Amino acid sequence: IETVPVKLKPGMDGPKVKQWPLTEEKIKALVEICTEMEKEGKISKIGPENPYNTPVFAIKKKDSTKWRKLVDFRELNKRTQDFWEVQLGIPHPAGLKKKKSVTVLDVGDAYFSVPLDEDFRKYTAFTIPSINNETPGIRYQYNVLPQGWKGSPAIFQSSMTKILEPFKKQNPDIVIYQYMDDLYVGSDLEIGQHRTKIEELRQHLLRWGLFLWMGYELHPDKWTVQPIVLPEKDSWTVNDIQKLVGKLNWASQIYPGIKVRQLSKLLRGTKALTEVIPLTEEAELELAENREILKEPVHGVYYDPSKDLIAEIQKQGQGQWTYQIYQEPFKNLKTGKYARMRGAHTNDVKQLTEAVQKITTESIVIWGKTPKFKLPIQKETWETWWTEYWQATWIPEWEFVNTPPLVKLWYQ
Amino acid sequence: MVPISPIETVPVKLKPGMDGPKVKQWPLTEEKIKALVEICTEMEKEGKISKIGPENPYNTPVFAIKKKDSTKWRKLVDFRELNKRTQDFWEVQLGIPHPAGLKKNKSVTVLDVGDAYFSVPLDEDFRKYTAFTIPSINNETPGIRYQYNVLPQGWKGSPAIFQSSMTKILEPFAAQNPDIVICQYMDDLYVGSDLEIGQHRTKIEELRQHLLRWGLTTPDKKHQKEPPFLWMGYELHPDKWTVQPIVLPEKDSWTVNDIQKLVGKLNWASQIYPGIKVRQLSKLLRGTKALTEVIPLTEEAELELAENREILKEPVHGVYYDPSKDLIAEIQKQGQGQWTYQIYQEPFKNLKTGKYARMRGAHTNDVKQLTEAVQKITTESIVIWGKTPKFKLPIQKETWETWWTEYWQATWIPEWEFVNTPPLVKLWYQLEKEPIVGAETFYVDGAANRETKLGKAGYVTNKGRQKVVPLTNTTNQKTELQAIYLALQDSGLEVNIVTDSQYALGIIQAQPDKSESELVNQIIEQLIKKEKVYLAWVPAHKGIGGNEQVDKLV
Ligand SMILES: Cc1cc(/C=C/C#N)cc(C)c1Nc1ccnc(Nc2ccc(C#N)cc2)n1
Repeated sequence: IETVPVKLKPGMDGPKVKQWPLTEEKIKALVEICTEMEKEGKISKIGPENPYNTPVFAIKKKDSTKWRKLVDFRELNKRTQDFWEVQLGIPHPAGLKKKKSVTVLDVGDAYFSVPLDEDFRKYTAFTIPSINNETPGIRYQYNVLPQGWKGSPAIFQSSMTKILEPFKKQNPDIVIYQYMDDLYVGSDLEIGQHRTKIEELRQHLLRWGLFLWMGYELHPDKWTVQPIVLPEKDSWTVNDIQKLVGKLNWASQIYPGIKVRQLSKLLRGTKALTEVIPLTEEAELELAENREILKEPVHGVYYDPSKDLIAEIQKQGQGQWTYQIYQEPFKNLKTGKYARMRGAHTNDVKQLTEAVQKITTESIVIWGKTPKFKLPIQKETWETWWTEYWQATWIPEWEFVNTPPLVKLWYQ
Repeated sequence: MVPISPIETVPVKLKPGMDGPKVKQWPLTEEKIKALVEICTEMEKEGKISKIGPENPYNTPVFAIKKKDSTKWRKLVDFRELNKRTQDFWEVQLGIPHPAGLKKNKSVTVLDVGDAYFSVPLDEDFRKYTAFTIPSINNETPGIRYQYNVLPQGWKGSPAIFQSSMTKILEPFAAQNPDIVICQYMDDLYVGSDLEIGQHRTKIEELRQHLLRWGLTTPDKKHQKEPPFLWMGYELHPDKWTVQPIVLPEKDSWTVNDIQKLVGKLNWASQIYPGIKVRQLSKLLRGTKALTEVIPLTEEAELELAENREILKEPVHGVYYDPSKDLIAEIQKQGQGQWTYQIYQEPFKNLKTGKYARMRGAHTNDVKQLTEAVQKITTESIVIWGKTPKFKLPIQKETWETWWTEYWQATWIPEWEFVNTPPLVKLWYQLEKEPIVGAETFYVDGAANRETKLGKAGYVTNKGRQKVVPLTNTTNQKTELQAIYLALQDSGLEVNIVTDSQYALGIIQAQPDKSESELVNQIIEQLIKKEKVYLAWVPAHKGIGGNEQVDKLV
């Protein structure tokens, strides 16, 4: 009932971000949702004296046919005062990633029971546009914590902690983490009661006040990690050897002991690319010494909460994608590889958009924050289509790579 | 008295920190003052303004301007300073409806709402900032001090607050009359519907009855305006629209301005006049801060302009949108990075037309441009009709599949069908994925002396073939490309080329079919002539075979 005062960062004004074009179907969905949210007091129409704006659109989550309103609070978030609650900043649960399984629950609705600081409301303004802008856009602002806003979990934290004590005390080994509108619940108990502990947690939540019906399971215990491997062949052509030296030269930026002298020696002369070259003793030993080196972990690799996480993605073709997460170049903290028949066999962008969400989810579980993406796609193509395939309540940052990375194959 | 609902006022504030205006009222003439005194007395009687005490310390200069020697005078309150100090507003007046997005309405009534503008109260706590003074005759008495009670014309927040106030009132009427449309444009309200002129007049009578509730009267109007309407540069007709007449200027001496002003017209016309080109005419204007420069038209521009006038010969109209029929978009390659498109529902009856120009860059490819044009039409179509149109493109299904499955970037074109109208977009060459058996292997390389700019490019092959060419005014980058070019020129139809140039690979892997660099173009031209080309990369200075930097190090 009482509201916790909020303000932007000293010297910054509220967001003034343009609403992007929405399809007729998304507009209709938003009008219906916002009309209902207005009857419920969650939002209120605003006048022209409010100049701020945050983009809005609509999505359909994991296997449901019901539209969800998603506000793109990325700008408002980086302008919202770092919210240091009475939590001292909950030290990210380094054990969530080790847990056998993890289910992700959408508890954003809970936020709608807490009122928002009146002086801050103006900053959450958004517009439902009209097709061809025939009528003026419907302008609204929030009266309660908005889903997707940084301050929502922070402000509702105190309320959330006491709503779960019965469970946390009843189940001491289950790890529960909260990121934005998501609650990540991890335990080693097999689906049977892991599902029921959630179902128990759902009821427990449904009873303690608060589409919760949805669940999203992950297995961080069996996640995609990636060591560098070299070919094992009985006959090497000149081309095979040139590719190997190129790859080892690349890895030498990651691993110091890598040597190619003995292998490139085999390349002394202008030979036909398809000619088979027998490996010398020295070269074969160098290859063995390099294989061993590649089995040890990368040296001096540590995570740093004060720095951004950077995620690079490469299109490998045939539905496969590789990615690396790091903070320092050549100091990978996590690498992976994807390929699935999930509604995008002829859609490159749908696949990339799905990869972006899995990588972000993985990043939240491991470090408690989202990475900055470097996407192998032209800005105009991505910005035109990503919202058609987005199914998450959060949205990461991204930039575009326009020059083909020579290091593509070395990752697959 | 019939009680009338009041128009809610909008809380206005000055920007943070800033204070109201305090500008010197300038000396006026005896007759102008008498003029202003009259005007202001009358405005006061109507409620628009009110005399204020000497307390208020704010001030905005007022002026007197004669409406071109007519039997009248006009007051001009210069709110420029006050505007610099007024908070920002939600200018809900942005991105106008595009005529092609409108629906047909056989009946369009116009209602005048000039007197409604003042029916809009100015936030009480803000009025004082609008204070102004009519100087006194001979400055022998204190000037008459006034302040606004209504939105002042020329004030920063007037447009926004009026539209928002008018919308809020019309809202309930529009919502309960889903078969009529209303548009605010200047002192008028245009109400359209597609009802029998009978059921339409009733609806207009109802709007007037509804507006009366707020005390707003519209002179009984079948406005001095009837189809076709001149609006936002267009001509809106009952069942069709077009841009207002485009008249291409006739001259022998074209200057910077005349030319770019020729651009704007062509650009405005391109939304309905098919195939318009502006690449050459726009080409000539990069470097013009000076506008009087009598610049010559390259023979290209003259041909383009001739193709322009021709298309402008016949008047062209676009139709309105019918939500029951499909939306289709067709594109054509025009050459020199130019593309044209038409969006329609029925063949030969376009809703609108348009064009696209390649983005500035050194290397490019037709498929990438076709894709960008598709993205642009998609977004514009989402804006105008709330949906993506079905595309008809001059590219074979097979060409597209080969393209996107092999392109290093993710890419996508929405639902589309091939339309066989030359020139077709195609892939000009396709590099090999594996080294070619039996094909000669060329090890190439180049290097240049950074100081002298002297360099060399060349190759050695597995057959012993060799070449080294000395070069002047060159760089490492150019020599690496030259080396690749020599290998291509001197090899048979199938060839394997080994290079250590990350730069050249960066270019070739981007798959360009055209370039600004004549050296990349010569290479592309050679690629097109080959049957098979395998380009392999190796690290430089790693003692890797044939990578003869030495031959070029000289
Ligand atoms: C944008 C707009 C400008 C004017 C006019 C402004 C001015 N001046 C008048 C109206 C009523 C509208 N609004 C809409 C909304 C939907 N369909 C249409 N179709 C439509 C509009 C005009 C004519 C005509 N003639 C025919 C069909 N108009």
